[PDB]
Amino acid sequence: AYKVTLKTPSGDKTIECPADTYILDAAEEAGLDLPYSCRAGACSSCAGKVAAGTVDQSDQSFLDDAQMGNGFVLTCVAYPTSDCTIQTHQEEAL
Ligand code: FES
Repeated sequence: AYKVTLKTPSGDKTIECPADTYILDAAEEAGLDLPYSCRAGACSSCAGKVAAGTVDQSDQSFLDDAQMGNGFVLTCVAYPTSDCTIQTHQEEAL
């Protein structure tokens, strides 16, 4: 699994997330209550920003190329591919 450090507005929490599990799902199951709505990669509710490490969000559709190049991620459809750090609650920053 990968260590995913969620940098939330109320501090950091590092969870383990298997390669085959979406970050939001692992976070929810670890007891975090992160924003979401569609869970299909088609909105901005679950947006985060990758500060370090890599994800695979090939499933996503809402973010544009520039947003992804600036590290935004739709956590509901993102798998980790390394140990990573994701700032949560980033929809207003998009
Ligand atoms: S909850 Fe809509 S894209 Fe993730």
